[PDB]
Amino acid sequence: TKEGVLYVGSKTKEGVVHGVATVAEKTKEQVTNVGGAVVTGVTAVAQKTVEGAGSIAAATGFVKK
Amino acid sequence: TKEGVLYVGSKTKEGVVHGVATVAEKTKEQVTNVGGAVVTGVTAVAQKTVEGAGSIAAATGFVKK
Amino acid sequence: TKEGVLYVGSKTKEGVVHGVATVAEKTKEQVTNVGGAVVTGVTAVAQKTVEGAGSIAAATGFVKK
Amino acid sequence: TKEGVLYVGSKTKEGVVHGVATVAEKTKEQVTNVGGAVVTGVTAVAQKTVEGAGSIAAATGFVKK
Amino acid sequence: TKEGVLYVGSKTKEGVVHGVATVAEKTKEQVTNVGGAVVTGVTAVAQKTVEGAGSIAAATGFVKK
Amino acid sequence: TKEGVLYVGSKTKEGVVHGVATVAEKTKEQVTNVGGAVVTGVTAVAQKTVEGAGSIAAATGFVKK
Amino acid sequence: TKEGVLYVGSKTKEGVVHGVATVAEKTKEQVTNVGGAVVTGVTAVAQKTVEGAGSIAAATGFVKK
Amino acid sequence: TKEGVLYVGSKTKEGVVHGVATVAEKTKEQVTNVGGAVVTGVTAVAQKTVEGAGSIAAATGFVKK
Amino acid sequence: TKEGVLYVGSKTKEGVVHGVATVAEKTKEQVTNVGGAVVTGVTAVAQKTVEGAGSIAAATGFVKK
Amino acid sequence: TKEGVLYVGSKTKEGVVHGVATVAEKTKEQVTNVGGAVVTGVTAVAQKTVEGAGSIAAATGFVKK
Repeated sequence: TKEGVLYVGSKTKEGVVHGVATVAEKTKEQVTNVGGAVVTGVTAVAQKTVEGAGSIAAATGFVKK
Repeated sequence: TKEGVLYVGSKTKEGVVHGVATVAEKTKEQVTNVGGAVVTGVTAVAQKTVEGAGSIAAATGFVKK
Repeated sequence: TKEGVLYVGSKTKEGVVHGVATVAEKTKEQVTNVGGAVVTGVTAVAQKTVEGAGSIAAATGFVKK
Repeated sequence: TKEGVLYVGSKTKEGVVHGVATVAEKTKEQVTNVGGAVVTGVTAVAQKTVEGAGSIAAATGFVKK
Repeated sequence: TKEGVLYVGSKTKEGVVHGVATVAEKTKEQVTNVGGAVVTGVTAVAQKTVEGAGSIAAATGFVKK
Repeated sequence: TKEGVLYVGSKTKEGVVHGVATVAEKTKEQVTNVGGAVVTGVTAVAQKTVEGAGSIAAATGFVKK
Repeated sequence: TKEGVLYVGSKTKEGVVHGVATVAEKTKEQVTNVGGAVVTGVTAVAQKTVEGAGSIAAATGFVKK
Repeated sequence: TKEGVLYVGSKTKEGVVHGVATVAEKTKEQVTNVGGAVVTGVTAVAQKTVEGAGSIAAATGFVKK
Repeated sequence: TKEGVLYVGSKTKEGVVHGVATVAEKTKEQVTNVGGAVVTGVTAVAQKTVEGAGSIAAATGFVKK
Repeated sequence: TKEGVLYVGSKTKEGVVHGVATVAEKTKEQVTNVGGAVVTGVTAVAQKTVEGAGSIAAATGFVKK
């Protein structure tokens, strides 16, 4: 009934990858928030599947009071 | 009934990738918020599928009071 | 009934990619908010599918009081 | 019934890409808000499909009181 | 009924990858929060499947009061 | 017989100074040539004295054949 | 007979100084040549004295054939 | 007969100094040449004195053939 | 007959100093050449005195053939 | 007959100093050449005196053929 194919094929000679960098000097509040996965690579694949009537996905930095 | 194909093919000699960079000096509140995945690569693929009548996806930086 | 193909083919000799950069000096509130995925690459593909009668997608920076 | 094809083919010798940059000095409130995905690449593809009678998509910077 | 294939093939000569880096000097509160997995490799794949009517996924930096 | 006074007094709260910057992309011949000193500062003073009947000072970018 | 005074007095709260920067991509010949001293500081002073009948000072980028 | 005084007095709360930076990617010939001293400091002083009838000072980047 | 005074007095709370940085990727010939001293410090002083009729000071990057 | 005084006085709470850094990846010929002393310190002083009719000082990166 439901079918799916994902095909990734890659060739490279040289690859340099810098993923997620968070840097702070003298700061008070700094937030990095990722609701999914973090994937970093010469070849990078992220696949997510959710099956269900009432799926809730929520992602927020910060809540005060 | 439902079919789907995704095919990614790539070749490169040189690749340099800088993904997500968040930098702050002397700041009070700084927020980086990603509701999906973060994917960074010489070849990068991100796939998300949601099946359901009442899917909620919510992403907000910050809430005060 | 429903069929779909996405085909991406790429070749490059040299690639330099800078994805998402957020920088702040002496600031009070700075927000970067992405409701989907963030994908950055020499080849980059982001695919999202939602199936359901009442799908809500909401993305806002910040809410006060 | 519903069929769809997306085909992307690209060749380049040199590519330099700067994606999304948000910079602030001495500012109070600065917001960058993206309701979809952010995709930045030598080849970049973003595809989104929503199937359902009451799909809501909402994107606003900030709400006060 | 439901079938799915993910195929990733890669060849490279040289790869250098820097994954997630969080750096802070003299800062008060700094948060790095990932709701999914963190996967970093010359070839990197992250796959997550959720089956069930009421799946809740929540990811937030910090909550005060 | 010969007397001389130089007096420099300075007060500032904030200072940012970028001195001498030379940048080149894909260029063949680029020259930056300074016959005196290079002095760059929040307070910067350069004093030169030459005493003698036949003083020669010469400054030229480049000579070919 | 000959008397000389140089007096430098300075007070600052914050100072950031970038002195001499030379940058080149894919260039063939780039030259930075300073005949005096290079002095870069929050307070910077450069003083040179030459006493003598035949003082020669010469500064040139490059000479070919 | 000949008298000379140099007096430097400084107070600062914060100082950040970047002196001499030379950067090159894929370049053939790049030269940084300083005939005097290089001095870089929160307080920086460079003093040079030459006494003599035939003082020669010469500073050139490069000579070919 | 000849008298000379150099007086340097300094006070600071915080100081960060980056002196001489030379960086190269894939370059063929890169030269950094300093004819004087290199002095880098929160307080930095360089003094040179030469006494003599025929003082020669010569500083050049490179000579070919 | 000839008198000379150098007085340096310094007080600091915090100091961080990076002196001379030379970095190279995949480069062929890279040269760092200092004709004087290299002095790096929270307080740094370099003094050189030469007395004599025929003083020669020569500083060059490299000579070919």
